[PDB]
Amino acid sequence: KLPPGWEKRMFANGTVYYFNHITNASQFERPSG
Ligand SMILES: *[C@H]1O[C@@H](CO)[C@@H](O)[C@H](O)[C@H]1O
Repeated sequence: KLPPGWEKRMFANGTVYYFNHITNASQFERPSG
């Protein structure tokens, strides 16, 4: 689904984002869109 090292995440308010476990980077929008 996601590009290398990326996975789906979510804030405690119910808002969804993307996070990279290899580099600790994050985006609100889909990585390599
Ligand atoms: C959840 O709410 C968002 C919109 O206010 C943003 O502030 C953040 O992703 C979280 O705090």
